[PDB]
Amino acid sequence: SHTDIKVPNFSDYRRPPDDYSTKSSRESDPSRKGFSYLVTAVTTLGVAYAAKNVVTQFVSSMSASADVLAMSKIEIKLSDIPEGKNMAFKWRGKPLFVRHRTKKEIDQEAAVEVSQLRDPQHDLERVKKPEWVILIGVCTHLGCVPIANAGDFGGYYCPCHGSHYDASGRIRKGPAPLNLEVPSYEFTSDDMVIVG
Amino acid sequence: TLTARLYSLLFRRTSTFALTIVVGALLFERAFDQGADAIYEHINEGKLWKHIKHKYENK
Amino acid sequence: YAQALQSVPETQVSQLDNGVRVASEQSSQPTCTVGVWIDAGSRYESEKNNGAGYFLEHLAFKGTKNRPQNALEKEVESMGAHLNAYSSREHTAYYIKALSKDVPKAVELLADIVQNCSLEDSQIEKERDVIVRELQENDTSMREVVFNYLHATAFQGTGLAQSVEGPSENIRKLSRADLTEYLSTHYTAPRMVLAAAGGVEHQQLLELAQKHFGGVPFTYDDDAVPTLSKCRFTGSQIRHREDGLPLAHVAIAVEGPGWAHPDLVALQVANAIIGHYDRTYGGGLHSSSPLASIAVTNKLCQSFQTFSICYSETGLFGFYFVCDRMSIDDMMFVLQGQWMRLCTSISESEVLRGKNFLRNALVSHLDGTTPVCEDIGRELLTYGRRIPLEEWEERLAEVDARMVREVCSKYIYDQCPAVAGPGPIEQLPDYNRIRSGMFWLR
Amino acid sequence: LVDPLTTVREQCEQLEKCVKARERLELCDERVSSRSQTEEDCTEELFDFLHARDHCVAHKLFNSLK
Amino acid sequence: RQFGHLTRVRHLITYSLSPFEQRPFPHYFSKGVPNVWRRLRACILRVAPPFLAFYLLYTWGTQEFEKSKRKNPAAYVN
Amino acid sequence: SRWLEGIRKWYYNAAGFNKYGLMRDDTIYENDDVKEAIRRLPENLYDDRMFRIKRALDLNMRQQILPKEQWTKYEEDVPYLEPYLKEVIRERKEREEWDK
Amino acid sequence: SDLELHPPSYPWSHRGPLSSLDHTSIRRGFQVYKQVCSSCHSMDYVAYRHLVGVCYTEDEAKALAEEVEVQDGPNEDGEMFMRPGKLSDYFPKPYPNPEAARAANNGALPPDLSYIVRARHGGEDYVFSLLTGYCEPPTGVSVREGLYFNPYFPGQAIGMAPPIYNDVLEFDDGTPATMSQVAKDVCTFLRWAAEPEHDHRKRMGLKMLLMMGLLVPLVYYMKRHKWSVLKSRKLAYRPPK
Amino acid sequence: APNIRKSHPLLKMINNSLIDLPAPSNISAWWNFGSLLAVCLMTQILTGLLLAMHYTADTSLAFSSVAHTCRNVQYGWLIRNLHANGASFFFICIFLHIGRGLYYGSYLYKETWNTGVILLLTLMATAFVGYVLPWGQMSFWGATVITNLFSAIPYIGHTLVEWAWGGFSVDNPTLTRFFALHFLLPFAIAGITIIHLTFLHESGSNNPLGISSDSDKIPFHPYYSFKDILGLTLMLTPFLTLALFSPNLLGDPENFTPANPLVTPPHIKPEWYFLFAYAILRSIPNKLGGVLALAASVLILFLIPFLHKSKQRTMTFRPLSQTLFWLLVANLLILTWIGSQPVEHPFIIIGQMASLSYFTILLILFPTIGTLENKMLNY
Amino acid sequence: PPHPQDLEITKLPNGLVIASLENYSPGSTIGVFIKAGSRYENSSNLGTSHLLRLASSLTTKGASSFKITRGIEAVGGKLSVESTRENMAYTVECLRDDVEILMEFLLNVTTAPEFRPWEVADLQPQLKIDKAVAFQNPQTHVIENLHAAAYRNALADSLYCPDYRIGKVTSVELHDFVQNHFTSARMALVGLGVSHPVLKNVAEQLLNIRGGLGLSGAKAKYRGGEIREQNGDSLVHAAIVAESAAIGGAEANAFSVLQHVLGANPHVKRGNPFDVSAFNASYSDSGLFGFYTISQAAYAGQVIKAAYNQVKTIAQGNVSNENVQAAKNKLKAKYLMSVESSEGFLEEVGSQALAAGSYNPPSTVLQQIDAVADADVIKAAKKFVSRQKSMAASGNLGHTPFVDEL
Ligand code: HEM
Ligand SMILES: CCCCCCCCO[C@@H]1O[C@H](CO)[C@@H](O)[C@H](O)[C@H]1O
Ligand code: FES
Repeated sequence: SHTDIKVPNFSDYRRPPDDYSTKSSRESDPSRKGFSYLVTAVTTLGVAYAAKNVVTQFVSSMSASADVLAMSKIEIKLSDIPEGKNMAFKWRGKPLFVRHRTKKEIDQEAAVEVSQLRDPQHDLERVKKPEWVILIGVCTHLGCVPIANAGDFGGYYCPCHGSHYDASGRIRKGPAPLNLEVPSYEFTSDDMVIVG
Repeated sequence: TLTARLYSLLFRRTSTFALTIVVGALLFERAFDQGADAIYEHINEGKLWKHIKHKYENK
Repeated sequence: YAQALQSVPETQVSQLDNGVRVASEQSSQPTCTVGVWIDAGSRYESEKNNGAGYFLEHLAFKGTKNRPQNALEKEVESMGAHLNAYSSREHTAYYIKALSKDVPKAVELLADIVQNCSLEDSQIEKERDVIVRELQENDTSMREVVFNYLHATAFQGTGLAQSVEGPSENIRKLSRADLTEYLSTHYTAPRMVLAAAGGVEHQQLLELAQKHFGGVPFTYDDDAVPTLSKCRFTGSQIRHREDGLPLAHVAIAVEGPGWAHPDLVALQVANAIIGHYDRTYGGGLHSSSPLASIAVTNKLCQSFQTFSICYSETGLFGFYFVCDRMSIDDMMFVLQGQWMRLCTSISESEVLRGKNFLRNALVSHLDGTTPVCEDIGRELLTYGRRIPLEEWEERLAEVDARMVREVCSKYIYDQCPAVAGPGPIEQLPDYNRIRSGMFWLR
Repeated sequence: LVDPLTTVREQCEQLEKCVKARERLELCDERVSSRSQTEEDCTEELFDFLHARDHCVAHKLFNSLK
Repeated sequence: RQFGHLTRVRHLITYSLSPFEQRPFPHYFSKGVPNVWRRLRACILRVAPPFLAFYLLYTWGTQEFEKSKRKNPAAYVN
Repeated sequence: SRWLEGIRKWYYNAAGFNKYGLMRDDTIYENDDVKEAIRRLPENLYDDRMFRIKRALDLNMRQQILPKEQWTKYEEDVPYLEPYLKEVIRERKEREEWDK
Repeated sequence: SDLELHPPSYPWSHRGPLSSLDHTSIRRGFQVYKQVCSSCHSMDYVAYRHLVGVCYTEDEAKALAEEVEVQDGPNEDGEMFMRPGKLSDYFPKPYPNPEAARAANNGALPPDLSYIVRARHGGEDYVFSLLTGYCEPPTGVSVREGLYFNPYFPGQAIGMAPPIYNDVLEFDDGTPATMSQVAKDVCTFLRWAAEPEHDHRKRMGLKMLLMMGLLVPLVYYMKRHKWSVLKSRKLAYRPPK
Repeated sequence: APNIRKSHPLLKMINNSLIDLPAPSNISAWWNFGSLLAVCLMTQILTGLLLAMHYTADTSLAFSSVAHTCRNVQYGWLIRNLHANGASFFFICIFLHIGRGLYYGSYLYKETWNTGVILLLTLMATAFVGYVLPWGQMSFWGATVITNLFSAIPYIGHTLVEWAWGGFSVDNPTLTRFFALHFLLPFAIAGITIIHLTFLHESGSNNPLGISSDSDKIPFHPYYSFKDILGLTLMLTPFLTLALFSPNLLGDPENFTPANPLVTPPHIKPEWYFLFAYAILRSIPNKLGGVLALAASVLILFLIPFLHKSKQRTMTFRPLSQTLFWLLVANLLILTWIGSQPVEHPFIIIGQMASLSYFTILLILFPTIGTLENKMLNY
Repeated sequence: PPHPQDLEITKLPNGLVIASLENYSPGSTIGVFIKAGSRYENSSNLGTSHLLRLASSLTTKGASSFKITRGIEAVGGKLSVESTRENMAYTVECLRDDVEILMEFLLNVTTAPEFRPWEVADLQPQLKIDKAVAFQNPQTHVIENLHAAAYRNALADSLYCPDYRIGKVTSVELHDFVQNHFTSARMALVGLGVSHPVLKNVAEQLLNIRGGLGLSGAKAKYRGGEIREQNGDSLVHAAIVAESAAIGGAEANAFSVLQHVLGANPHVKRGNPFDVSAFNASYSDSGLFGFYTISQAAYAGQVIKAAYNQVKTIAQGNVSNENVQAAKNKLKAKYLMSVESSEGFLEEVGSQALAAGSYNPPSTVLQQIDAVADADVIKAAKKFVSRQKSMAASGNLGHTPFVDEL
């Protein structure tokens, strides 16, 4: 018939010693689940660890390149740069500006309405000798090389998206966000100058 | 009762479960790392630069 | 309304120095029903004793010593009364419906059966071959075999996994003695209940019972009622496959709390929510019961029903569906999903309906003499006293959504379920699948 | 200053095996340089010697080096 | 080939238990390790042979080569 | 000198498919002819063969086998499919022959 | 004759899967390389930069780089010109090109000891045996002019004369500069030279083992757990009558 | 459909290939190689692609570029190591996979099997190129022979060559195009790997008993997803132990010497996973014959399916062919050893012997022992 | 205070009988009894009855299919339709205040059906199954046919739509069927657990039709039909009848009594594994009387003969005035008992309030059953043996006799 079928004995055969009738399965196993999920929890855990690192590694596997240089110092004969002109030098992976400013330029650069600047800084706090201005030839917007002796502010201009810079290297008009970078530098004599 | 308290709180709700995996991973890390390093460095005393760093930085 | 509830007559009870509790609810109704509801069942049978209570049921009527077959039936037939009965796993009952103008006559008759069955060794040997047949019918009621199996595995190893009818071996070999053994052992006053409903007057009933149930207890034992062995639930499965059958049945459940436990109310409201469906209804727009709705839209089942079958100290909260060989899965999936929804994100809107629907069955549960009697009998036997629809009203009128979740999750969430499935069940996925179906990827 | 190598090689050139080889060699050497026209070489013999020698030179030499 | 359309199967009953109700561990020692052996011993005599054999051919062959490398004491006794 | 009979019982126990509790015919790979044969198989024998195979799968999947007692014996192995199979083949060869 | 002598095995302080490199011993090796080998052997893939933090100090290595003048970029008139070696330069080639070296070495070509240890079977064991291992050719065997016998080298006649003998230099750490000793220190250098990772790589292997160890078992329990439902399972054939 | 795991043109694919996919209940480890294989294809593509970010296809820079990648790119050494050794765990796995298949008649599933043979071939080809990439002695001389290997084809030969690689001798042109093939082929592998599984899924996976498994069959997921993630970690520990403890264990040191177009080193040994073939090539003293023999050594796989005579699929109940099987596996193992040896009498012969036992154990013994066992059953 | 509150009846000017009865039960159940049915069908439109029976939940002019089902359910209601060859009862049940709510839907369902061409063309396939399940009980098959052989016209029509017409019932045929029968004069707004003033104050909206009897079925012509369904079910079903007894029809109570007089007789008059009873259907202008016998196949002929002889000799004076005494008592029970369950009781107060307009108290209803005895019965049985007989059968029948063989 069917009244004749019976579920076999899974006794010691399998069942964990908290499951052998006359006493609730409940209350017992709902502790057993704990263990069986603990293994699991932990595995996800260990795996997590493993994963976190394989990614970390395989992520720095490009970020930079353990091939980084340094050259912080460069000597420049200030007489190479006569009044009115800006010379561009090869330096540390990006251009470097060194300019001889005229009476007029230095004057206009101080005459700048500082409270109205995108990046507020007075010409005199950005340079040491007012007839000498030094800048990093990289536009702050998206990285193009600003063109010296171009633009509406007698400083520079970036042909990529139209940022206008002054003789102080400050951003005035256009999209650039902050003023041109001023490197670390000092004059070792009358016609000598060192950047970095 | 660890297991039971662990299940009842941590493992039961799929929510909680994960959340502890994260917090658990954190602890497992800090802990596993320090240790492995220890074990490691120990098994190599005085051979590491960390260990010699001193003949130009004492020990 | 609430008044309609309060204005309903109280249920009278009164125990004998015997053990027999006599309860009854009165009404105008000429007719009525009366009976004895024993605390006997297959759960009380042994390995060799399994079947008794049933084989017995089949002779309880075929006459007593006092009045042989011809006489009992004749005396009953002749008075236009109906004497019918049944035997479950933990509850046996014998009842008659007469014109109350016979409370006394019926009572005596009842008494004469729970006490003096002929048990004619000849009448037996005949009922033997009858049950053995009747049992062969029971077999092709897939709707049934599916539940026995459920118990068969959900309570594997304990008394509850034994079916009421009993193995075909026991039926073929029970002895005139065994039936008596069963009788004399379990049909004792402290466990039986004389209940009745109709135009009967309690007192007359007392005195009548008090008069034909002249039982007498000497020892302390006589006066005490034995508590059964506890039944171990076991999240497991039993698959009796046959792709020969028209379609497949599936039933899955969790261990339930047991009569006593107050949550069975909250829990009752839950099952009220997903409800039950059948292809004859009239509502692909059905009430919430998405299972139903989804059942309808996606033609998932021929039928499905929810249930909280409960016992003294355990029980089975689950569901059952019938379906084409082909939609078994989506059905389980879609349904098991509803269990989660139920204890994970049930709304007030639902319980609101849930409750009322219940209160509607709560009521029609007592629709007539017999049914009412059926509750008093059960009530006392399992709850202790009677539970007034005014009580049930309160109990379940205080269930809020939050409470349903609380409970359903308490009894459903991440529990290892019991599955049963006969038929062309190849499409039903392994246990693990339907197991991880118990926790929602909340 | 004395190279623990030569020191340990001394000891090692006396372990049973070596002597066995050294001899086997000494014979080959004085056996070839003894004739005016022969193709034989004493590389083999020499190797067996060396091999056995340095083998222990190696199982101890690094103990005395810093 | 999906589920529900694989074969005509009839009259097979199976009984299984929640992984939480039994023990994955299982019965090592009782039935566990015994079967393991029941298998080493069952094929050790079908597998090893060819491998063992090669081993020899290996050893033989190399040795032979290594031997064929040394001088024949008598290649020039004169 | 040396009975093929003697040999067959050798191979039969050597093969060892009887340890899983299945007959010879339970193992024949199911190519076109076998499929058509098994398809003619009376429902008795079919359902048996099914169970037989499923039992085996379950054993194999457990790594265990049948207790020594239950292994079928060489002389008791029943070629329940061989006959049907042959007819199938000659039925076919006949067609093939004709289509020339 | 294809008859050769294979080098024995020395118990290098760094041999073991978990054992690092004797950094101090490498410092010396650097020295023996820098003061004696680096005049015939280029080591193109290494640079002062590496020494920093492994066996040397930044300022120490900086200064150590200064000692070399290197030919650098075009002027403003465009003309190679010399200048102090930066920390970034690689170790100095002793020759402009191979033929230049071959000329300066009786015709032979001294290899670049960058990947030498792993360009030769036996690595240090070999290189070590080679350096500390010259001698008189046994009888019948005559090594030609310009060569020198060394049984360890394939062919027995190398083009390199014994480059290392007692006192050839003075380990400033106050270590007995015996040939054997100084030969060891070179090799241990040569190894790190071939694979700076070495230490990192092993510490890594360690952690790896522990995880496999902790994870495979855990996922093993899990696999079992799930499968039980089947292993445990029980079939049964119950046809009608 | 409510499912969503069955109603999504894309999502269904996953839930139709890794979940719900019916798989025989009885499946041994010997079925793990495959998912591993796929993983190798991933590992490789990932690391390799990562490694190609720093390679520089060009004679004057190739070699050094690799070195720079290890010595300078953070973990570049780890990356290369994993890439280098993955090649191996890849062949190991593929080899085991082919084995399994051969000894369960998995080959009866023809298309799945034939595409397979294409994968082996491609894998082999993609692995030849690439090794040519770091441009060390081995890289170069490998390139010169394997390419020159096509010279044997008459007429269209010497031509195909002086086209195969750059112009008229392994040189820059032939390097830059190799980097290209190597970058391109792994994808073609993944491609064919899709087709492969496709023909597979048409017919269920096989199973060790060699008898229908429709009687059982579990949902891929709960089960095999786990079984595989396990096989993953097991065959992951060895390979990571190599890449971390003995990296050049399986890799010839000779290849640490930049290429010299004027000196092929004495003792040129092809990378292990190619030895057996190699062995066969040299031991049939003819440019052509040798080549044909080579051809056949691998190309033979296509005929395996037509050499099946057993009335049974797998050969679990074929004690006879069963040992014949291991004779072969070892026969192979020997050809490998023999392949790592110089050409002297102690060997050579052993060579052409094994290199023959191979072909017969396949074209002749097997089918024979085959029908034989049948008759020992009355078939 | 006692719950006695006489069931008031108030026939509105239309003819819409309204019978209530507050019984204070918590759950009340209202219901619209109608003199509709499958008896008013023609060669065509057949089954429209059945399809109408299922269109219960289709949209109305006051509420949509949706709202109606979810509205009734929102309260824990029940809306269902019970129907006979000559009467349709649309009941609905709930409780407390919700009765008021539950009504709107009931109202609309019976008076504002706007049977939408899609909703129906889209529902008809349901007949197929509704019928498929019904026919799972061989009893229904036999009886369906019985009536087919017992009659030749209305009432002999099927209760379950014939197959060939499953997809052909038009949206039209439905309205036309409602309009011609669902009229005030042949309807009744019966109900329980309700105050009568309340239940009346609703029949005011329910006023939206008048046409007394819209189509009045044709009288029922009798015939001694005989149809056999060879199908092999291991066990035969048989039913034998002879026209007789109309509802209200005096001669009726006789058979009800003969119905019980018979039984202990036919059953106890046939020995072996079987089942046999006294059949009795009382219709408006006719009825049927006899006996169905589920019997094992081969023992088919035996059982029907035996059970027939019993109805025979029970006519030839084989009835003790005692038999009649007992049987008169069983009816008293089966009547009274089968009135406990509020649905089977709302059936009494309704069935009457429609057929008559009155309400015979359980007193005289007995005084009427009591009223007759020995007097008839024996005679009632005679009428069976003499009148023409129409038999119906389902099963192997290879061993089942025909009427021409008695
Ligand atoms: C190129 C990489 C390859 C990958 C990623 C791969 C993967 C797979 C996968 C995922 C399976 C699943 C079952 C199993 O693992 O056994 C499979 C099966 C199979 N493959 Fe491949 N395979 C590749 C190459 C090959 C090769 C070279 C052969 C040819 C000998 C081959 C022959 C087969 C066969 C016979 C099966 C089906 C039989 C069975 O599953 O029992 N595969 N392949
Ligand atoms: C699958 C198992 C994976 C194991 C996790 C790999 C651990 C790699 O961990 C590595 O350890 C180094 C030594 O401390 C650190 O310098 C690295 O930054 C760190 O990523
Ligand atoms: S790039 Fe300088 S303006 Fe944008």
